[PDB]
Amino acid sequence: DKKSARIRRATRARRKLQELGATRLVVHRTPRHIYAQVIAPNGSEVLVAASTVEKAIAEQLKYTGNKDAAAAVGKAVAERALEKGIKDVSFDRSGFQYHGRVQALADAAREAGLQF
Amino acid sequence: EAKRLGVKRFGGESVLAGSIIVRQRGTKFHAGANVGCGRDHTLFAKADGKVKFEVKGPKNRKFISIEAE
Amino acid sequence: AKLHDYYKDEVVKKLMTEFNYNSVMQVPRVEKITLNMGVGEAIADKKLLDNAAADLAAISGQKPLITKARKSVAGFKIRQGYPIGCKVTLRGERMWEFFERLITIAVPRIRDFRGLSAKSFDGRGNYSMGVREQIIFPEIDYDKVDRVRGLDITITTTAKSDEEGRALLAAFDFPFR
Amino acid sequence: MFTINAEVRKEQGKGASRRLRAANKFPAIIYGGKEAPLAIELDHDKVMNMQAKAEFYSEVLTIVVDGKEIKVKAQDVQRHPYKPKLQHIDFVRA
RNA sequence: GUUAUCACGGGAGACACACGGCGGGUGCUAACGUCCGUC
RNA sequence: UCCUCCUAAAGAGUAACGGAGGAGCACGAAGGUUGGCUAAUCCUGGUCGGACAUCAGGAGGUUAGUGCAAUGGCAUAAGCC
RNA sequence: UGCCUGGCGGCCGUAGCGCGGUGGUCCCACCUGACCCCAUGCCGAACUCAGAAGUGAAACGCCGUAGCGCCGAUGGUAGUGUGGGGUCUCCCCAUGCGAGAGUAGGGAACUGCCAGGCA
Repeated sequence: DKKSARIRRATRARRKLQELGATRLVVHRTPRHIYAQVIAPNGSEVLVAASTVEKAIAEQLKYTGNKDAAAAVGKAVAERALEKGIKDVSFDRSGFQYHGRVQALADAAREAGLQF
Repeated sequence: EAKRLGVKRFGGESVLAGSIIVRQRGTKFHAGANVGCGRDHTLFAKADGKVKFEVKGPKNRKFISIEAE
Repeated sequence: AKLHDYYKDEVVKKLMTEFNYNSVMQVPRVEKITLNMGVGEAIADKKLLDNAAADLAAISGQKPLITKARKSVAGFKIRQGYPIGCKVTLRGERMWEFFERLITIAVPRIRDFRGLSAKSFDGRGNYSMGVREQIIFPEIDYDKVDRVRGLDITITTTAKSDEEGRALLAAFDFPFR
Repeated sequence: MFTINAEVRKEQGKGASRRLRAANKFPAIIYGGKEAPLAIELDHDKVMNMQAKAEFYSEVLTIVVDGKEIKVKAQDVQRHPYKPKLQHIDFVRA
């Protein structure tokens, strides 16, 4: 199975971040749609979240899943976090490979004004 | 020589930062909150508070936690 | 592609008609092909392993990968980490063309053609047999043949039963047992 | 067809069990159904004489306790390791 | 419960314990032989 | 001299000339980081194969391995690339 | 807000394993090559790009099956702290703590937030 392997791979950083106990931004990716959220240190509350399936952020995107869509989602997440006052969250790519849409959205969030 | 083994500090007792709770030969107990595992598989506190024992996990492994007072 | 189009056009139709399936992809779908070489005499000499790997790469579209020792036994005097053989994992156009070229000429022309076995299955429908006299293949020419060698051929498919393998053999027309 | 007698149980614990075994008696329990299980007191010699019968393994016991008739069946009989004494019986209101 | 508890300063004595009770090891699940933890 | 299990009695310590054993080693990788994989054994097919070179598939799920004698642990791996 | 789907936590065999059914509304999953993002101990092996061309199929969400498996009383039993006795290798007396195992019972779990869909 692929989802089980991905979850187990992400479990490393997921458990490692518990000791730090700081809010962390995570992104789940799929060729169809992309979801993103900012989990609180407790691991049960999210200060903000978004999904490409939502028209409110997919209106300007030719489709929910694409590099431009991922970049726009990352920029929107970063802007919402900055206006909410997330206070320097950490990053977690949900056990993905940091070369494609995840890299694009991470770069977008970093240039939005973040320092992670 | 008889190597010293056993639980140095029990649950419900106060411990300070850097205090060892149990110097175990292996890993019969696992650190939880405010507890760290040294290279010698020894659990040491990282803050000041009361110690507590718990059982959880798929194998019902034992965890040692610390709650600040 | 060249064979995949025909496979989808005719094989899938007959399979669905005979098995009264409902889901479009319920018909078996090939996953990959495996061409392995497990002679085991690589301990005596290492050059034969390299020559056979080169021959496999030439006949196929990709180079084989070497396989190291799995478990050591004192009886056969085999160590750990010592390569013995190699396998080619055919997927995509390479596997399609290789299988087409095989079924076209190679399989019909073989000494003592008693017929392939339709019951020798692993248990979930994966057909994995072994064939000797590698000279049967057209690529292996007398200018490069070194010694009468054998290979293991498997067709890994998404099916999980022997009925699907039997249906695939019927689609391939299964000359005779 | 088989006569039985019982006594109300008002004590509990290993001390009570020792008291009964010293007084030549032992307790038993009845459990099953929605009704709460209950402990009852029986003597020793009379109970042994009753158990001497070979039909007990399939007969339905008619317990008479507090002027009430209850149909039960014995499932477990904790017997002393080697001595011929009984110390606990289990019944189900079948 | 007379602070019966802990801390520093000076003065000590011993530095060969036996018997009995409780749970054990060695001993041959021969023991009331023998050695341990505690009163 | 050091180290491992009992004795050593559900906290720790705990002895006899009590019952049982290993060592004076060892790295410029056998350490660290980061990206990944994941055990012996049996069954199906198998010119070499005798059941016991390895090979394609199934069960197994740490009885494997975890450099040394042994003890506690190691699957998130402390096992391997 | 009634129901379905995916993610983020708690709990860690009441959530576990076998069998049957159902599912494309959203979501999830299968697909071509890749000289381009990423790279292979060869392989696009793992992960990425164009989405539905087509489907609910390995797998995956849910329901039933108490079948395998798991949790589990009251009470009883073995044991044990204190004072004494006996025929002192051990047992009993007054009293406190109480097994394991087994039975009844439990249950196909549950819970907080976000996101999408049929209404």
